[PDB]
Amino acid sequence: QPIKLARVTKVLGRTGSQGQCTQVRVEFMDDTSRSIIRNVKGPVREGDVLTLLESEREARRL
Amino acid sequence: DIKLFGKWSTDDVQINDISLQDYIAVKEKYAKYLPHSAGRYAAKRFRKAQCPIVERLTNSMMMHGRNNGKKLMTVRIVKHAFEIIHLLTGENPLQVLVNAIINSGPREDSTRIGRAGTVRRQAVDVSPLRRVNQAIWLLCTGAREAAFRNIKTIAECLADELINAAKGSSNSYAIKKKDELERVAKSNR
Amino acid sequence: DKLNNLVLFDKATYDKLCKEVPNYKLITPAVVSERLKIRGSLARAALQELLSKGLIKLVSKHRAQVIYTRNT
Amino acid sequence: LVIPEKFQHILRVLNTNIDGRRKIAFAITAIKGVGRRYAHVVLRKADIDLTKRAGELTEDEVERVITIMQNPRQYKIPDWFLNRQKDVKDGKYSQVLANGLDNKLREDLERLKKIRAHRGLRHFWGLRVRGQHTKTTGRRGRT
Amino acid sequence: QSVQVFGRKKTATAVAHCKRGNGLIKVNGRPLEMIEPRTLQYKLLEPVLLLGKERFAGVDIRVRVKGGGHVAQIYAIRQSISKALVAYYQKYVDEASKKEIKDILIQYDRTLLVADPRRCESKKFGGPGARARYQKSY
Amino acid sequence: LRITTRKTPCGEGSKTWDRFQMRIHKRLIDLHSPSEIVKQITSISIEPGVEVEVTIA
Amino acid sequence: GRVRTKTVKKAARVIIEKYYTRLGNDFHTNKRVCEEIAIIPSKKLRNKIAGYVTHLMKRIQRGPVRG
RNA sequence: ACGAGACUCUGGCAUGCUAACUAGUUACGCGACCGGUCGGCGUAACUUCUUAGAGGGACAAGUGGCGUUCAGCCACCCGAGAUUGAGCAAUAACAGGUCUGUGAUGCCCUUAGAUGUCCGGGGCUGCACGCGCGCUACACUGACUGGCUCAGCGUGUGCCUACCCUACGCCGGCAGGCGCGGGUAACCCGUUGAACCCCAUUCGUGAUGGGGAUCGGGGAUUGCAAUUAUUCCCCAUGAACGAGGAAUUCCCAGUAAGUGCGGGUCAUAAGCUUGCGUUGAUUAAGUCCCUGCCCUUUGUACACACCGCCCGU
Repeated sequence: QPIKLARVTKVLGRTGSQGQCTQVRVEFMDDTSRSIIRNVKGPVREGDVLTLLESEREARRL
Repeated sequence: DIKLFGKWSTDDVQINDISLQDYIAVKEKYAKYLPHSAGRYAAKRFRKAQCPIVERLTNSMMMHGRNNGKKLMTVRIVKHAFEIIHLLTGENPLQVLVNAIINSGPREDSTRIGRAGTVRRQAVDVSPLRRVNQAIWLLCTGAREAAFRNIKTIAECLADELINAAKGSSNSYAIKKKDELERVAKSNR
Repeated sequence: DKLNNLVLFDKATYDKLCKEVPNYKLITPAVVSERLKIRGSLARAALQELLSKGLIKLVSKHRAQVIYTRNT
Repeated sequence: LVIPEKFQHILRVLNTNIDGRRKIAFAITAIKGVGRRYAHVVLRKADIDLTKRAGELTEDEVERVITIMQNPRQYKIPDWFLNRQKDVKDGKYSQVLANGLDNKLREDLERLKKIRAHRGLRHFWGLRVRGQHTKTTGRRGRT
Repeated sequence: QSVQVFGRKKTATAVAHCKRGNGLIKVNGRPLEMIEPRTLQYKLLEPVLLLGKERFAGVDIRVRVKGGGHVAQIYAIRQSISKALVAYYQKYVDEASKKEIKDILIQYDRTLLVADPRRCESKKFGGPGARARYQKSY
Repeated sequence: LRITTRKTPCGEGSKTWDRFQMRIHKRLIDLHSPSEIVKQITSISIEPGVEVEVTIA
Repeated sequence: GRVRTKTVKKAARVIIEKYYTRLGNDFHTNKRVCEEIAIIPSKKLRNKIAGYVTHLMKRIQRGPVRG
């Protein structure tokens, strides 16, 4: 269960059946070269940092 | 000096989450002698994080249609158990508070995701703000049920739950809720 | 339901109570009631009596939060 | 006066048994009329310290309390402060202890039906005395 | 002298008469250390010890209060004290330290100088409260 | 002056009310003069709806 | 919602069409000149037309305005 | 062009301005401390402190990131204020309720045998139960001896209208008797001393003090007429409720929520409603699910418009 860093750089949009989540683009600080997409739950500010169990997760994509 | 209640030092806190001090702050200049400043942060967005978290506590163990409108009681009851954690662990209550907020704070949750289906759930990342909100909610729910109908008074049930959630002990109701959230995140990928 | 508690004066309020409350570091009517099997009401009464005897240090007083600490 | 060992479970009314766990100003609520503020005021003016508990309940205390509850004029207490002022069907002024004598007065269902009174018929069926209007609403009694 | 410029919160207000006196702050015949709730005294000593207890060097400040609610009076009594200090420190003495203490208490909070314009809204009929409405009957 | 009146003559529909408010504005003019001079000033075709109460003491 | 309606936009359009030189550079000058030469019943409306006059004149410095 | 917007009262800065003797803090003693402190207030008295006037002020005006670079959206400094809340609200229509709102009204019973009408003595004042707005709670964030003390809209002596608020002496726990007076009114209660809270009292997990929810007597004020002590209280009565299934109201800032006072009805009357204060959040600044609203495209044999039309035995 490795844990690395991820910080928001682009709020792609809101997803969920009733606006549950935010599909947001996050960069890994330890690599500063990768951008991944996450359906982060909760109010998200552009530039916040969160410790995550996952480093490769993707959700429904459009 | 800006010590809490004039007796708990504020120049000793260490969040140790690399970059999270903007979403959990007790050192910030908004941190005042008392956790009472009346409600002004709830109006706008991302201003709730500018709240001194002592205020968020004294308003989160402030609920259930029997307490609303009794905020001075909440400030007295936080002075209580602040001076009690001052002696139970022999350390500043702010340190155990930040430990509780850094461990109880959830990361993975499970939510319904999709535009056309309703069968299962999907794992989601809970943002720092929502994680502190629901962690303080679990803490307050336990502290209410731990002294509900019980001989144990306030400031000790809350105290016990806080101490056994701050060290990462799974015996806490809040930490077992955190474990339940993590396991339901495991079981709904 | 059924009210039935200790109301008898015997070797429970002086012995094992005056010999186990001073040696502990946190002293509360709830704490004394729980850790020493004693009634919280009589715990408050005896704590008031021994405070009148003068063997504790008081921080603050409340209906549910009377703050005591060891002094002697 | 003060004594650590006087705790007994039973007080004497008609040789029946009662509870003796309640504290002072609350252990004499076992009497039908004594209790509430009546017991509070008799203990208040009894010229004794009220910090005593069930275990320090002396026999002199009980004897004085029984005497004071026999007649109210110990401290010039009027009869209406008791549950029974001038009695019905007799010209007394006091409440009677035990059962079979006071409860005989309460049965008030036949004679008012003789004069076809509403109160007696209402108490005959066990209906409401406060006058709770009954149309359909109510969730007690049969379910 | 009356250099009072309100100092308000909700419908309760305070007027901070200031003069060259003893350095003791009075609230309608009672010291600020003793107020009826017995809980907001720190909220009252916050401004003075935040800017410095040494500032008062012979200034007599009497605040007269009137309005509804005790806590509503507070956040305005202290606002009135801060206003009186501002007026005294603007009338004659310099501004550099005035701006220093102003920046310090402004970063401390905002309810020491500028009043909260909030107020209790009216209640709308067809409901128990202004925004809450009755339960729907099925 | 507030008068909140139900609008529907017979109770039906949503609970709707009118709120008729009556604003009554009152000034006083106390002048050091015999009332005859003030009455001489009075005959100026006073505005309708403005009522005058005379106080002499 | 801070969308300015056709009343504000069209009145400002007519004003800048008509009194283009009479305008000022500051909003507070703009409201005064607008109140000088327009029957604007209320302060709020004349403020709104003045503000859109300022924004339109800001748009003028870089190019033409369609209306 | 109507509607929306705009409008108007405003909530919110008038330190600037007309200006109080029904408003109010500070130039000398009134009962106290070698200079401080009173709503019986000190001689002297200025609009700052409450009302109510004119003008001003806030405009996405300023900066930054997005945007078909536009309309606009999101962040930021100043600023009282960067969405204060409501009444007005279209074209056109309903077979939705009201003929029991009306001295506005259509053949039938009503043609004086007049569903109250002069007088007036019962009636929507019934008991077995189904989630109709709501009520006090299940408790120790607390009912509870009482300490200290902070309210805002208002309502108020009067045409077949006694009865309205209501400053003291005597008595009377409970309501109330006579008087000197205070009130058409910011002059009188009033400084709504109030009321929620400010936690020094038995309280400890219960049938006692959470839970007057279930007994019989008595003083009595407006009420000829309190019979279901209807409504003004004193004693005793602790049933049920351990925060409660499925379906499921309502809520974004001085809001929800807790809290008491006022207006309506009114013998003096509120578990209801309408206003007011007081205390006062994590609730998310999103989506359309399963809720309605029918906007665009589409089909139609419907147009009385799907409660349509229609086929056959």
